[PDB]
Amino acid sequence: MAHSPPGHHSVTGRPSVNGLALAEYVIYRGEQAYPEYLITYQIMRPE
Amino acid sequence: GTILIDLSPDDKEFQSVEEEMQSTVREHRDGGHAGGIFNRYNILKIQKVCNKKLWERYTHRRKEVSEENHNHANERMLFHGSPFVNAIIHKGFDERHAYIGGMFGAGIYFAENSSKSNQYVYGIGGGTGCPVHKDRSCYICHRQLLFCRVTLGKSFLQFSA
Ligand SMILES: Cc1ccc(-c2cc(=O)c3ccccc3o2)cc1
Ligand SMILES: [Zn+2]
Repeated sequence: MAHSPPGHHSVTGRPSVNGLALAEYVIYRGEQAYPEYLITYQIMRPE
Repeated sequence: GTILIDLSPDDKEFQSVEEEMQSTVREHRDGGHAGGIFNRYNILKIQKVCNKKLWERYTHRRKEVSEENHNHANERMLFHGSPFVNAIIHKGFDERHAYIGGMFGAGIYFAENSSKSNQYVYGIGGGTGCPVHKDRSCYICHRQLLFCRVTLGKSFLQFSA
């Protein structure tokens, strides 16, 4: 795994092209996330 | 040490997680190639993931971050899709769940859009789709996402396409 930039704890990937995209994020330590919900689903065929 | 508790569809917490799930579906620039073609999900089950050791590991780091950043952990709820969902829920996130080829370096990646994490459920690029039908857009087979608590602290802002 890489390291955060000096003086930082994560990276934010700000979308700079797709106006509808929400942000994405990267952490470099497993300890900075907790997997709180498990969602079981099907994608649904549009009608 | 992980147990899974089913939420009832009647429960407000089921309803609010379903709503984050359904309302953050977007179209993807791959036309549905990685993750399938859909506008919404048939939610079959939502379970809360309970593991004390993993939780405490999380909150310890959270406090270190907070103290390096004027008492601000900068915590978010974000989606994660992974072929390793079963290992993650039982053993926690670690370097084996990192996206080595990710655009911001080898780290662990999360998304505000549930449909973005849906792209990784069967592997990077959606792999070969579902085990049973080899279909990245299977409407029959059951899929799983994680909705996760994430500490960002002082986040390096990267503007990007
Ligand atoms: C091996 C591997 C690689 C990547 C992911 C993954 C999972 C995600 O949910 C994700 C969200 C936004 C951007 C990238 C993402 O990548 C999961 C597992
Ligand atoms: Zn299938």
